[PDB]
Amino acid sequence: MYFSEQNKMIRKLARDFAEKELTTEILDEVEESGEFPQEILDKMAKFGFFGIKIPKSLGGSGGDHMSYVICMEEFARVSGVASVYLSSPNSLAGGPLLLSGTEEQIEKYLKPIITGKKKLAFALTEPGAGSDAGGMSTTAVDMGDYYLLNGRKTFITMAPLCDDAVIYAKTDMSKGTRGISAFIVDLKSEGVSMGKNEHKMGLIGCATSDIIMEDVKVPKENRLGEVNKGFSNAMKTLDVGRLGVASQSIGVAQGALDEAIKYAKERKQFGKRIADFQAIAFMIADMATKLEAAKLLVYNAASLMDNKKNATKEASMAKFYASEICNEICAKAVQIHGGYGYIKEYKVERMYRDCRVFTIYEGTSQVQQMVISGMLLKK
Amino acid sequence: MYFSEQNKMIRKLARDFAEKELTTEILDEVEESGEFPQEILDKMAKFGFFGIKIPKSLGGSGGDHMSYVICMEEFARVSGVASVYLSSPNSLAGGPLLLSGTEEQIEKYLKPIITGKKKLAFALTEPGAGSDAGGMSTTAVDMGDYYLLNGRKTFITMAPLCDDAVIYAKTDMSKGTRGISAFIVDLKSEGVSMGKNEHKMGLIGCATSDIIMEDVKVPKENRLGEVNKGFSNAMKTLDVGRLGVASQSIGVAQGALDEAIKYAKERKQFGKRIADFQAIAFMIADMATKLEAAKLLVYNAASLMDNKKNATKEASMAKFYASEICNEICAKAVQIHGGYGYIKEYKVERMYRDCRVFTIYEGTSQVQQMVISGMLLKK
Amino acid sequence: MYFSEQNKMIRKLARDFAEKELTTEILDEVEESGEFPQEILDKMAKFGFFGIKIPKSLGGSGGDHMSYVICMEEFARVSGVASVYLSSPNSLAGGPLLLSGTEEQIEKYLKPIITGKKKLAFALTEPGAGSDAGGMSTTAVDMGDYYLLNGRKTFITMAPLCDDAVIYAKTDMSKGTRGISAFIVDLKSEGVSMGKNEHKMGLIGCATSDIIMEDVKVPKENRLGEVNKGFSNAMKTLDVGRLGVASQSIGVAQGALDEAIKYAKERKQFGKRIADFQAIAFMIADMATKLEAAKLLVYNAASLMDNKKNATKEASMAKFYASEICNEICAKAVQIHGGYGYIKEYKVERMYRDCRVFTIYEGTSQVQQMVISGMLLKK
Amino acid sequence: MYFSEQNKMIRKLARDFAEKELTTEILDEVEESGEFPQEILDKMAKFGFFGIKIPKSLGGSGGDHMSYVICMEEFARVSGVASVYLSSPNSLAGGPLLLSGTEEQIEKYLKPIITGKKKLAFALTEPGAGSDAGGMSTTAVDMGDYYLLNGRKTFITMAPLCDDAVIYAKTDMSKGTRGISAFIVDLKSEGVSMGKNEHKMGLIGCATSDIIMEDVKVPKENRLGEVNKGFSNAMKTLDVGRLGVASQSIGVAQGALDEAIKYAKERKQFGKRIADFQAIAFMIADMATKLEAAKLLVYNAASLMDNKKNATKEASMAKFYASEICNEICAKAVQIHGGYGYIKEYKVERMYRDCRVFTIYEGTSQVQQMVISGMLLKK
Ligand SMILES: Cc1cc2nc3c(=O)[nH]c(=O)nc-3n(C[C@H](O)[C@H](O)[C@H](O)COP(=O)(O)OP(=O)(O)OC[C@H]3O[C@@H](n4cnc5c(N)ncnc54)[C@H](O)[C@@H]3O)c2cc1C
Ligand SMILES: Cc1cc2nc3c(=O)[nH]c(=O)nc-3n(C[C@H](O)[C@H](O)[C@H](O)COP(=O)(O)OP(=O)(O)OC[C@H]3O[C@@H](n4cnc5c(N)ncnc54)[C@H](O)[C@@H]3O)c2cc1C
Ligand SMILES: Cc1cc2nc3c(=O)[nH]c(=O)nc-3n(C[C@H](O)[C@H](O)[C@H](O)COP(=O)(O)OP(=O)(O)OC[C@H]3O[C@@H](n4cnc5c(N)ncnc54)[C@H](O)[C@@H]3O)c2cc1C
Ligand SMILES: Cc1cc2nc3c(=O)[nH]c(=O)nc-3n(C[C@H](O)[C@H](O)[C@H](O)COP(=O)(O)OP(=O)(O)OC[C@H]3O[C@@H](n4cnc5c(N)ncnc54)[C@H](O)[C@@H]3O)c2cc1C
Repeated sequence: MYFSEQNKMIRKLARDFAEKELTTEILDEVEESGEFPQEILDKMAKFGFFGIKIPKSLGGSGGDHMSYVICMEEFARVSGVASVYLSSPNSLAGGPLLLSGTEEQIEKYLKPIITGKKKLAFALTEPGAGSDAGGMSTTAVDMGDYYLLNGRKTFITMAPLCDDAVIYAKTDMSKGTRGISAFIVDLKSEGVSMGKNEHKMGLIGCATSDIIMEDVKVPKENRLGEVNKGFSNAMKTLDVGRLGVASQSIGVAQGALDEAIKYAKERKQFGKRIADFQAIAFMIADMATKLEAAKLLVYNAASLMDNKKNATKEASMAKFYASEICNEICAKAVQIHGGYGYIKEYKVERMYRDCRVFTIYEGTSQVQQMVISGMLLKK
Repeated sequence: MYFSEQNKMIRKLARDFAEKELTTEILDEVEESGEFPQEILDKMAKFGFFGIKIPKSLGGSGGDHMSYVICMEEFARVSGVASVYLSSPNSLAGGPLLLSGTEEQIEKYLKPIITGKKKLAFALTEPGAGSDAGGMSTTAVDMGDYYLLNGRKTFITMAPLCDDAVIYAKTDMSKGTRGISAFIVDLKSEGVSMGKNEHKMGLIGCATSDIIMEDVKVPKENRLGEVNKGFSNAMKTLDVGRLGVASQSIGVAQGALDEAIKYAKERKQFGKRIADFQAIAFMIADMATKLEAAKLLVYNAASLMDNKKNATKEASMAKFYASEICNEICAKAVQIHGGYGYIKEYKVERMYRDCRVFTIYEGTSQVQQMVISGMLLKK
Repeated sequence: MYFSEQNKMIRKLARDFAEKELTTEILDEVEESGEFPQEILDKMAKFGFFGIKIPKSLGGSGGDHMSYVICMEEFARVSGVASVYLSSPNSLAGGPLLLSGTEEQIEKYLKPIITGKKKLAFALTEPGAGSDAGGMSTTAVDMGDYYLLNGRKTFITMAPLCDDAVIYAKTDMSKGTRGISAFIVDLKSEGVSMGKNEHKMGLIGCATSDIIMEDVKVPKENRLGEVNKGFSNAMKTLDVGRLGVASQSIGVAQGALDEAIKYAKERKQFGKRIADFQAIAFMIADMATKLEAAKLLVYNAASLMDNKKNATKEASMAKFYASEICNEICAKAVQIHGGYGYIKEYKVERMYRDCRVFTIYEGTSQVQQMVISGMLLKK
Repeated sequence: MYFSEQNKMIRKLARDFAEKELTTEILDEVEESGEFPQEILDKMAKFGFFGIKIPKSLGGSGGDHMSYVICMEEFARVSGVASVYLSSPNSLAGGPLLLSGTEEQIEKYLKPIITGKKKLAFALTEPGAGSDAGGMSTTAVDMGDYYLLNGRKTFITMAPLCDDAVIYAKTDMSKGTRGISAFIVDLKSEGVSMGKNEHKMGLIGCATSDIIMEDVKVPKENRLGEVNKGFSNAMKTLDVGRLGVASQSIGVAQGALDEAIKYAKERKQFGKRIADFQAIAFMIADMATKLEAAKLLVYNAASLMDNKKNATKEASMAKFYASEICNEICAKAVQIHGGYGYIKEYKVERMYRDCRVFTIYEGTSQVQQMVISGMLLKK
């Protein structure tokens, strides 16, 4: 779109930073030892990347959505897992706090994660409930002085590293999608237990496991907003989160392309260089135009959010198209690198593996199509 | 992108107009009798659609590029051939006049075509020179009091209806791309003769033939700008023209989609309506998201032109992606209509046929990829 | 696959024939005047092309299914409409006779159409019943000595040229798919009336209209096989018909490819010939490998039919994949021809238009996917 | 095609075998410890899988090419790395021996690898010479009683496990593609040294490194056939090898599809089971029809080889189309599994990673297109 002069500066910051602090030496160590260095996280919160769109009124940074997408893109370009550690407090953890949270809860909960002292997990997915989050099975019972919960959450990002976790349980089992409340649970409490870290294909550096809740008591003073609102809470958080996922799609995309034209300029085979063979140069073109076309897709979505019009469709398109053509791009970049793009030392293979969940998690491409077509066909 | 409040009004105008004046009854008669009604052309120039981006300083309308794209889109949606009769004086005829034309030439030539009295053909393509316009063969010789030309131009839109035609001939046969001048030729003069109207697949209502030049003398006072500049003249006209072609791609696209979701809402087969079958609804989604993604592509290109930064890449992407996904869309719309979308009474078949040149003319998709990749790979 | 030496001979015949009798001069007149020359049909039946798979036991020709596909392919390469006039008596007309017809019915009905004296239309589709042929609305009532019918059929190939027509009507309206009988109706009789010839996009030379039935009485002696088997009758004819449609898919494909590499060898741009630009040569490759891959798909289906195992899935895959990649091929061939491929004199545009229905009629690609997936997931 | 009854039996054997000996427990340990169990290789040679197409005349097994593809497919379905350990002695090692090797050389070299005592690496690729194998830089000098070599080979499968290696060096540096001889070098000799094992994305269990030659002297008695024929030797081995690669393409495809429809039958969302949502069932269909279409592509190529006509194009199409649509399939299968398909315990992710090299090695898809188009346009 068009970038505000402050957002151009932020772009400059996230560039020099993400490029400078995420060295080859480190990122290799993250894949081998699935542990992101706490020192870097602290370093990020110190300059506020953990607080981009939250305003100074609550002790944030006072940026706009476009600044969140800009930082998301420019980070994810260099490393995927970095992006994961970035989106959580900006969007998935700091979302429902920012919407359905009393002033006390925000004082005791949000500012810690913006400054990097506390870590917060957004926990919705169950073994029986994936795309159909409305078909949850975790229960939440009102006992008066506290709430009692009994359930199980799979695929919970960062959870073993998290201190509290926003967990969605079914309060009114009859109302279904109308009867879900949202609670803040201290993961250190009773009954709560974690599953094994899951061995995933990519995005290695951030642990991901199950949250098991066994007769865990949660005080009433730690419930998110109104009772039976939890579902709308999670949707309206999910829109900005999906903007996040499309944002990292576009990041790692632009990156794998940059590595693409670099290798294609440098490698020679028939006396010509690779990039002077028509098949390749056209292929580069094709990738470039999709990437831009759709950069414009997602930029537009975020600008809508910033000007307060509903972005529920526009974001869904952004996540869908961005992640899909990201995968197409990542693959093609392998193919330009040729054989060498299959060895782990060439950065393009880590990308190719990373960019695959992008079409699954945060709502599959199918769920995206369901939202969009369902929005265009109502009569 | 974001639309200026005047451009929203223009959108309203071109909508009510194109919708109101291009009735089924007429458009059917245009396909049967390959003749667009002069009365409608006059009607268009009377409200200035023939003069959108040319400023009031020269007797134009004072709009911006985004207003040219808006009108191009909203017209082309309803009828392709209408768009053709629209882009000519706005972009292809009024371009080189606006750039490399003396004040006298513009007084005697441009204002007529803005008011619809004169018609001007942009003639570059030869039988031997297509994508490679630099390999022209029409010659132009300096005799002192006039220029003498000898050549032949194929595929010249509107030419039998045109009064003068901007014709590019080779002056310095040795310089090639560096030695091409541009001349204004009265088509009524000596030696000049026209070929047969070509029977094309779609875009029926506008005649298209060869311009044959046989020892035709042209006065020196009718040359475009400097000698041997003609080529750069034609390129810099071609950028805004390509914006035009992408503009009509996006128009007829949005239209065939609108007909798409309409038929899919109305038709019933298994008791359900068509649109409630998952394959279709998802298909609608896919088409919609590409179309928007890329609407954002071309809107962005035009905004760049309006703010004076070079749009030579951005436009090329716009023409490429827009026309290609337009064809994909047009086809899919046939497939939703099912059998009925194969009969001429259903508007979708005229679209499907129209939208096919979009990837060929104004520079093929291959030439587009050549420009783009060649721009990204220079080292 | 591997062709039996007699089938190679048949390939030679249909090649030299279709090439020699279907000249450019004729086919243009067929497009302009939507009338195929009766003299050519007679000429075809005289050498037996009207009777390929019907055996000499009934006075047919004694070929195998692979011989029907061979003639279908080699004809369709040269002209689409020829194929339409070819498949009808081989598959669509001679099918239900061959399954559920007594020897008398075959004596009075089939031999005429094998020798080209009579013409038979296969009429199933209604305005309300397309893909869902089971939701028919045409009725058939038992009066003892004859049946009484009241309904309406759209999109009936060749019908205004046909002497009798196999019409599927609902006898037991409650049984639905289980309660449909098939009757032979002489179109010259009472009540029978035709709709307008439909103006279709391509495949021009064969009329196609509605068959309107208003209290038309039909004798019992003209019913297909047992009562209420008709639906399975029509399905099992539809399988070999679908083999037909894939056959012409593969035909027009080979043609448009042959024009593709021919034009690409002959035309030169920028000094090189077209075919020496890497993009084109690769494009040719891509079309070729798909085409072959899937030629092998369809040859195999027909060979299965010849060795008597059920070919109901395999044919469905053949029709689906063959028709879709046929369209992709046809388009790409236009794009190689460049601008010239948009004028009707270049054969590639007639192909491009013909090959479009291929994915709709004889069961859409969607119906194909429904059949195939429904066949693979039953456990 | 149509399988000879002995080849159906062989299909049964390789199925029950690959299924019974390659258990989940083992294959996980192979990924973790990049070492395939020697006990299994011995077990395979004991039943002759190491000698499929080599005939009993030389102490082989007497199968046909179709039997090599059958075992390749049915093995690769279950595990990719198994296939790698399978194709080497059948095609890549036993190829050049079979063409340009004297009976003594075959006595001392081939029978060991058919019985699994010795291992032979096919070493052609250099760091400067990939697709352009003709631009080699390894040298071979004639000293009379032996040859002296100095060069370097990257990406040599199985090399650290191999006892001898067929190495292609340039003898006449001026003749280029016409001046390459092929030699057998015992890897335990002098000068010979190995590079590091390369960390590849998938196909983990088989080591792959550089073969470094530093003034290694090789006796004349170990040269392949006539001098300077070696290149055509290596090409004509590469054709059957490419048939191999397409064979495993088709294998891992069938596997990932089988996991696809299995998971899609068992998993239920929103109340329905996965497979009863139209998008999925159609997706399954699409993968299936392509897979079959092209299974037929490759079966046919191998049958041609068995009946002795040149299969150089047909195999190239088979490798190209087979590997590409294999990747498309593998990915889509991930997407059906949803989130769970991104964790290593679900077999589909190992497939997805394995099937990626398939389009690069044994000649890239680009080299395939170059061969195919170059074969179709020569006139
Ligand atoms: C797991 C594995 C095992 C291997 N085993 C063996 C083995 O046993 N023996 C062996 O000899 N090799 C082996 N190789 C090497 C492999 O076969 C080759 O590397 C392969 O041919 C590609 O080589 P390259 O990457 O150097 O090609 P590069 O030339 O480096 O790649 C160029 C890229 O651009 C494309 N390209 C190349 N030339 C052109 C052109 N003129 N026009 C357009 N596009 C072009 C290609 O498609 C490719 O994508 C193995 C590789 C791997 C990954
Ligand atoms: C040139 C021509 C010749 C013909 N000749 C004959 C002939 O000789 N005999 C004859 O009987 N018919 C004939 N037909 C009719 C043709 O075979 C049928 O119309 C065809 O089956 C499609 O019918 P329809 O358009 O009504 O389908 P519609 O149902 O009107 O179309 C529905 C559309 O949505 C899709 N769709 C349908 N149901 C579903 C679903 N449940 N889920 C998802 N998607 C769905 C379909 O793919 C299709 O694109 C002819 C048609 C043409 C164009
Ligand atoms: C309706 C219509 C209106 C037109 N109006 C005008 C007009 O007003 N003015 C005008 O000047 N022209 C006009 N044209 C012509 C059109 O602009 C030209 O045809 C177009 O620029 C391409 O020329 P060509 O068709 O001759 O392409 P050709 O070059 O003849 O065709 C070459 C083909 O191969 C590809 N190709 C070409 N060069 C290369 C390369 N180097 N590498 C790889 N692939 C390549 C192209 O994609 C194309 O498919 C019109 C055409 C049509 C159909
Ligand atoms: C790295 C990672 C991190 C994650 N982090 C989180 C997290 O922080 N919080 C969280 O809540 N979840 C998280 N998840 C889980 C993820 O959000 C869910 O998996 C996702 O929402 C989809 O759920 P599912 O994978 O179970 O899909 P499933 O529903 O189990 O899979 C169904 C499959 O079929 C398709 N499908 C589903 N429903 C339909 C339908 N109605 N019609 C047609 N097709 C359909 C889908 O595309 C999908 O491919 C994470 C997952 C991963 C891999």
